[PDB]
Amino acid sequence: SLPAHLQQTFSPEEIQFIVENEPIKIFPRITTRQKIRHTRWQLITTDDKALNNMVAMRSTEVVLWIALLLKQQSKCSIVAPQWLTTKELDRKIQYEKTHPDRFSELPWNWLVLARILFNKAKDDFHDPIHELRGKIQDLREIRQIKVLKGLKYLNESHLQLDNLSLLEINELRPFITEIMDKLREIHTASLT
Amino acid sequence: DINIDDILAELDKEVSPQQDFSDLMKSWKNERCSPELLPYPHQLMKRLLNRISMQSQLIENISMGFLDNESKLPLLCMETELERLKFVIRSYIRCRLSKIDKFSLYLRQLNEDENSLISLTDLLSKDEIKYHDTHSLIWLKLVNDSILKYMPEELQAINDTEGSVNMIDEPDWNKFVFIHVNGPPDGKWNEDPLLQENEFGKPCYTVTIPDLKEEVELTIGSIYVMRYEVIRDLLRDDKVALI
Amino acid sequence: GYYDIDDVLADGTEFPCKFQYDIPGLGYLENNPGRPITKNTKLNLPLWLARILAIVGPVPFVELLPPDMFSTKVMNAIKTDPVALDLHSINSHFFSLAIKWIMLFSEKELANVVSELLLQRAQELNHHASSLSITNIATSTFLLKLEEMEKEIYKKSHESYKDTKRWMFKK
Amino acid sequence: FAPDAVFGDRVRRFQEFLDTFTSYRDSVRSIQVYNSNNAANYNILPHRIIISLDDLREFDRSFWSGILVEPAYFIPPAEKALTDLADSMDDHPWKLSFKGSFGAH
Amino acid sequence: NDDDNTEIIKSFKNFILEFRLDSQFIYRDQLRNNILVKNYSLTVNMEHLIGYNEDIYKKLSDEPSDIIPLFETAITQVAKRISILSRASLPTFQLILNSNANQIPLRDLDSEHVSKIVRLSGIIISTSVLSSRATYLSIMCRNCRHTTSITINNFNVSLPRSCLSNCGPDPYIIIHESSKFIDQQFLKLQ
Amino acid sequence: MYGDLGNKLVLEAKRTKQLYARSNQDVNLPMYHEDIIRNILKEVSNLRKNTEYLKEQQQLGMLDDKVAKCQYFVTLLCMERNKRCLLAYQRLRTDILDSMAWNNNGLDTNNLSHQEQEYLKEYCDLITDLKSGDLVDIDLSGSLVPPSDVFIDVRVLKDAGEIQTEYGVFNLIKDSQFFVRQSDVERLIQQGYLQKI
Ligand SMILES: [Zn+2]
Repeated sequence: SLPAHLQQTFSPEEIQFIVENEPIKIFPRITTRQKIRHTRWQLITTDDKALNNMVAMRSTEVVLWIALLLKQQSKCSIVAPQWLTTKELDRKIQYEKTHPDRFSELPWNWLVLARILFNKAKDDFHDPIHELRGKIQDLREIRQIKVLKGLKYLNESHLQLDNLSLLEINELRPFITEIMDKLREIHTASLT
Repeated sequence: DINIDDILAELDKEVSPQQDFSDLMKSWKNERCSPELLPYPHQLMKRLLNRISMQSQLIENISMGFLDNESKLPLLCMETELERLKFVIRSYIRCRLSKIDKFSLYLRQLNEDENSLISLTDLLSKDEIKYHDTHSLIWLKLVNDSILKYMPEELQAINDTEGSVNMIDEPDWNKFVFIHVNGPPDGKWNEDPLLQENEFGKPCYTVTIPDLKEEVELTIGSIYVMRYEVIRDLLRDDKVALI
Repeated sequence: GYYDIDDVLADGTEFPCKFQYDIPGLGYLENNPGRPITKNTKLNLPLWLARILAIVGPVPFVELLPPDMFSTKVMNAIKTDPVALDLHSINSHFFSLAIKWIMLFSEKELANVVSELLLQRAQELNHHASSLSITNIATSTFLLKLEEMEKEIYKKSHESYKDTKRWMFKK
Repeated sequence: FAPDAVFGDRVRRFQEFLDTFTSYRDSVRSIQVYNSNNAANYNILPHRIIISLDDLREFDRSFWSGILVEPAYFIPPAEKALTDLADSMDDHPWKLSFKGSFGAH
Repeated sequence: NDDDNTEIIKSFKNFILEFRLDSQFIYRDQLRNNILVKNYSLTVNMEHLIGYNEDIYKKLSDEPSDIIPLFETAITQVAKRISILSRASLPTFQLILNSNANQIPLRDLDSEHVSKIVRLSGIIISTSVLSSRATYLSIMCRNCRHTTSITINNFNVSLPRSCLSNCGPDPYIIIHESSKFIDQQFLKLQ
Repeated sequence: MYGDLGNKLVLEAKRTKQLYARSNQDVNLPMYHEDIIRNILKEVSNLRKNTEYLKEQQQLGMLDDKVAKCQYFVTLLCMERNKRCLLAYQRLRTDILDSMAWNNNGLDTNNLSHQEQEYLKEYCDLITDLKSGDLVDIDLSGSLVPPSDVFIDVRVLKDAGEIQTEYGVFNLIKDSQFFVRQSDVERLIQQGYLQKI
């Protein structure tokens, strides 16, 4: 009833679907806050209140799939989160290069949200988007080096991965879990 | 200076659909990644299905109103909301039906064992019980007619535990999973009895890996690859959640 | 698990068995139903049978001689160069069989050596799984040397990387 | 690195290896006494020992990989240690030879 | 002119690091993936080099025998930058070219094509055994044992004529242990 | 030897699992190996007759506590092995049939055994019972790719004339293109009449 490739992991589209439930800041380009001096949003999964009280260019926070729906039309702009600016990503790059073992504390959704917003909101960034793409690429490459170091220390016992992304984890998950399972089964089998 | 933040707190103090959806997301993630069949969220699923029914009726009623101030955009958001939510419920149920397929004989054994701390109607939905019972009968009928008709009565049991290989497939209890340590869901670190201070003055849970006879400190707000049996009661109490 | 096909085939592999009794009728294992198997008959038996005759008999009916796939020759080749080793030629199910053998006789040395073997090969397996086209012959010559167990891990891992790369760069 | 500095450490490490696996010392003396007896009454065996790379790996993996990857720096001190051992046995350069598990080589 | 060579190298480094189509950094990906499977080369489509900055292609096609080693050097530097955490060793990477320049048939190649990049086709009628060419020579003076080195780019070197500070007329010898070599093969195209 | 036919059968099982796994689609599974299964069931009957013959001759009792015990053990283990091989083959093809049921029929027949044909009928009836009782607000057999877009463009790949939907129609003119709610056309993408996304 569940396909083999979905049995013990998430598809990248499911990882996207998870990340799309996160709140994001938008500048509305419609006004829905009816003045004191008609259809309302009436949602059941998320905060209905913000969308019914939008005013144009008063920034407000909504769930990301609604922000993408409004940005498919010209009816909002999505404010790129503070970490995704050039200066912040450069600080994270310096952290990654300065601490060879720790992963830098980017948010768990960083690669997923970078991909989403670089595609669907390429015009909304204050910084030039080619630099943001370049530095997101720098971060992924440096973090992949750190992953390849970490996998030399797989155990039958456990492992710790402090600030690894949801996407990076989900990409590694079948390999790490299967190999550690087999190391366990070798070790436990040897016990009397 | 004199700290007063508690005084200001006692000045400042003067179920929701969003919480249910977040709980569904938690249940879906834990279910997808765990090896065990987790217990069904009975009340949560009941109330979610009621909401999906009433929201469908609402979207329909507004559509009839349009057919009989007008803007369609909130209507589009409601439509795709129900699409996203019904996707999560669909994926969740389909996953645990796959688990029922894998563990059909083990689940039957849990129902057979009068000493089991779990009854099957605690663990499974009513529709999952329908599915488990009748799928088990239909598979049993298939292998009865095709194979087991011809075996000697030493071996016609479909679930022989005494065979040279145990016929009953059970959950891989020590399967490795990724977890993120929440802590208690409320921020009451002083209330949680299992939560305790690590060195470097930060909270954690200590758990024992019994095969290795070894302890590990699961710090809050950090991610570990852990054997599922070791973390299982922390997960049951939501102190960790599976990535 | 019971219905696990790669386990069923692994149980179907053969190991050298020395018999501890004279038993009439079992000569069909020596291809003739009309005669006994004698004590000190040395015979290759399937593991699904050898596993049980190694324990039941008090002296069991069979003793399992050390199989050539775990001989000191193979163990030395394992301990020098794990990624260069052609395990698929040694035995296509060597990890499953090593797990079964480690369980059947508690053998800490073999468990340590097989853990080292799997870990070191897991590094190289991940390298080839992560590499993607925009396939290399170096990958092909390495994949020929993988067990069915490692082939399953590689397929699942490489699919994960490929699917992620697809989602990132495509729509 | 200058090889001559670490040469002494490599000599004593291979001497420890020879002591650890005494069958090589026994083989050295077997060769010597055979040659002595053929000289005693008027065939000669050579001054060569086949050492197992497996024994050397289990003794010192770092020295073993040095033999495989850097033989121009690791064989001459190993043969010097062997020559010193043969000289320590009672009453000319001795050579090494190798067997087993070369892997990628 | 070493500053100019450094700016050529940095230009190629920027080409590897910056060239992108449809949201993918194709040469960063290709170089990383090549490193993972331990083949130290990069296949470059010169349509992309032209599309990036035709000044670079003009420099490349004017004098490839000088420019190709600089491009190889740039690839090594980016390889280290995308596969090693520096402040916590790889060889000289081979450049490989894809092209759709108009083919010159093998008979029409003559003296005006000398040292130009050329695209042609034919039948391989023979393939010689492999042979070892030096990339890095470790070099010693026979008398004073003054040591030096030659780092070689195989696009066309010799031993120095006399000692680089009597010391003999023609004194240098190769230290074959420290010198680095590469495989070379000869083919005949009909 | 009594186990060899089991090895041949589960080698067939391994190959058909790879045949299903390697391709992106649901490949229609190959022919049920009635011949090898008949050989194995005949071998089981031989082993049953051997146990009956031996348990009769245990009244004569030739060294029975060891010799007859050992003979009985070996001929019993042969039957356990052949049961495992048969059930492995049948459980694999059952899993593929269930996967196909969810992927298509809940929305080549010669290759199934007739037990498998009626099994598949019953499992489809079960699926259609699940998406008919409670929980019917969700089509439990729908897609498991998450809904990426609410409106999509779809090109008509085969002609199907004028059909209704809940508040309108589509005229499925060949090589016409719609822009439409995805939830109103998914059934036709699965049935292969519509092309895109
Ligand atoms: Zn000189």
